[PDB]
Amino acid sequence: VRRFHRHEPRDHQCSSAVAKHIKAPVHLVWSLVRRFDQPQLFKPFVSRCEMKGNIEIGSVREVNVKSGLPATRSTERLELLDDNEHILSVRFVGGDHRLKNYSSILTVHPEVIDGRPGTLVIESFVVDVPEGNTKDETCYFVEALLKCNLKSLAEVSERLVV
Amino acid sequence: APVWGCASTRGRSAEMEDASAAVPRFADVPVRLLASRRDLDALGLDADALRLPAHLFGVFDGHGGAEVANYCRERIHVVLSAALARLGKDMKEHWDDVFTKCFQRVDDEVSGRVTRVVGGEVRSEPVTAENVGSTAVVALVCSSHVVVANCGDSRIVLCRGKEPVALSIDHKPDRKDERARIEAQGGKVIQWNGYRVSGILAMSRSIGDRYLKPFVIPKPEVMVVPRAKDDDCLILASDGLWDVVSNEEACKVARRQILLWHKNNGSTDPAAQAAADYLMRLALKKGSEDNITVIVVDL
Ligand SMILES: O=S(=O)(NCc1ccccn1)c1ccc(Br)c2ccccc12
Ligand SMILES: [Mg+2]
Ligand SMILES: [Mg+2]
Repeated sequence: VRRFHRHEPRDHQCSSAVAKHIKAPVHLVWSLVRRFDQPQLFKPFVSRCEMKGNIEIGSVREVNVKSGLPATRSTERLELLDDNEHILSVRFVGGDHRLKNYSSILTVHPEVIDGRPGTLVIESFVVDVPEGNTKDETCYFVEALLKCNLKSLAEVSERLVV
Repeated sequence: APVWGCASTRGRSAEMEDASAAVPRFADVPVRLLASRRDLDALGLDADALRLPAHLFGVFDGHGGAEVANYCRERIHVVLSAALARLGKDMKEHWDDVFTKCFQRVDDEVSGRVTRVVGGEVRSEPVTAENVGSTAVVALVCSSHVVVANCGDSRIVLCRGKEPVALSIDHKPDRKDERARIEAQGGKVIQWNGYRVSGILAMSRSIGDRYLKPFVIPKPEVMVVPRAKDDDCLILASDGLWDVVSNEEACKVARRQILLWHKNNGSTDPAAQAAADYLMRLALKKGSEDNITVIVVDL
């Protein structure tokens, strides 16, 4: 399940992936992820998010993040949303986050966890390494934020199954 | 008995996540932490029974939200007082131990690892989300000593008599002993608009932020300073002030605002409140975009 998460980063780009197993059915987890206009639903770093019009390919949301972070704003563009295959692709097109040409692929797959309905979520990305940082630093920084967001998605999904 | 002022504001910031505390006579300190057994034994006053009242001042710069800073204002002095009262039943080591166990207990309460009292019932869930945290710089002020415990990038500065002298060092990730501790645990300190743990948090020590665990710890840094007939004032402030005002700049202004109130004129104290108000507005006029919180304690 990395036909969707295989990347060819250039020499001055870095790529990685993070995964998370969620004790909730895929339909519930995907219904959270699909809501492109409300990332605050499971991302604790988001304090507001605006996007004009309906959710469609090419839609752009303007994300404001809370205090205690290196960035404050981020402009992100919906590249792919497959509601049948549960694939969400986003591209960063602005913001003070220093993550340029950031492209990411999120997929959610069915799994049995402890005999009950579960979910595997995988988010991979490619991004330019900004000058003055290493590939190991850029990956570690992005993975840490993605890991916190997937853990919060797991908590949100599992406390809506109760 | 204590003489202080306190000023705080959003500033240009969207939301207010700073908090402060000023608790007079919050506890009684066992004097064996403030005087040699043999210097009090010379007066026949064995310090194992003596205690002296003390006042608690604290500033708590929250991030990710204000719920953790507000919790520190409500809870840290209560936990400190219960900790002092039982210790009475090397003194530098003892000060570090009572402050370390107090900060750890509050951190464990914030993160939901231990239960907390609310009424007579108990709550065990975390106080708020995983990304919410707060600095904590507290000043224990009694007649003989000022005891400072610092956790984060807030700062307390003493004016004695014209020097600023820093009673706390900012817990920035690039700071050498902090970077070494973080990397020894397999972590990383990354420059990403400033040096940050995992490239995210601009501090290596705080209350809360359970998602940056075990790299961001609640261990406070303690400094015991005896009061010498020379001190002017204490200045506790979030980095909203220290980002645009230096230790020299803040000390000379606070010490002068106190003097100009008493030559012009005869809860908070008006002269010290004027110093805190002036320092807050001064930071506003020098281009500070953060929350501002200033406590001035007239010694
Ligand atoms: O909205 S997020 O919660 N998405 C998670 C995320 C973060 C970073 C990269 C990819 N994906 C977010 C949090 C913190 C920072 Br710093 C961000 C900076 C730019 C864009 C989004 C940012
Ligand atoms: Mg703050
Ligand atoms: Mg601040």
